Amino acid sequence: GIVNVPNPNNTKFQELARFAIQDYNKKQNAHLEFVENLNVKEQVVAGIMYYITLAATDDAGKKKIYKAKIWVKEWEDFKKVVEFKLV
Repeated sequence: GIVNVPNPNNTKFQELARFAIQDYNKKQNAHLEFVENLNVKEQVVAGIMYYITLAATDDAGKKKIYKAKIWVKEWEDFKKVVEFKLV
């Protein structure tokens, strides 16, 4: 079950999306820039599974909506981007 996070562009979430954009830019040799999260949803798995929908600029500063699915286990300070794409 995926459920809505009520404060999705908070502190913690903007840092979860900035980490995925940095995972992405390093692995793709790309230059996306996070602007803002638009929505966050979550599923309980072996930890939590976050479906974040966000805006990033592509260098030309052109805005695009992306979606990252990141697996995180708080307790073992584990962050892992399972997917990243355009919506």
